[PDB]
Amino acid sequence: VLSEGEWQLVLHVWAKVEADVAGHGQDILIRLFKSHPETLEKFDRFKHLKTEAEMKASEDLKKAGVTVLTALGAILKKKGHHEAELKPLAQSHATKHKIPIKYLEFISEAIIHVLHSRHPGNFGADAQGAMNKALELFRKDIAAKYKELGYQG
Repeated sequence: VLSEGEWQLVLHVWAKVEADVAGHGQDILIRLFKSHPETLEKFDRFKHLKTEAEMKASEDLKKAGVTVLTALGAILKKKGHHEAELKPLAQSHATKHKIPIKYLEFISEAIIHVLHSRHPGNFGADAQGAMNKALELFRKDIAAKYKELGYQG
């Protein structure tokens, strides 16, 4: 369970993300697909992308990044009261997309890496700890839903 102070560290960095969600999404997805290339195999619309330059040039990838970060942002703004938002996401990621918890860990890593790089003003140690706790909560709750849905994750 996060504190309000922890939530405020999360939401204060998120506010900067929201200056340019699309740009942050490109950096985060490039980081994920570079660090864990296997994750790209899950995407029929993206698995062909060969290089960072191709990724940066993909209007579809840019749109996807906006989608992902906006969904995550809506979850974070619930400050842990995100049962409603997690239902459809868990169901789709468990049943249609088949996304293991390990891969959710990988994108969490990618998010933290990019925020640390772009936002040293709002992403010191305490803020990073807060964001790691928020993302751990997200993954813990998703994994519990996966189990309910019949997916081991």
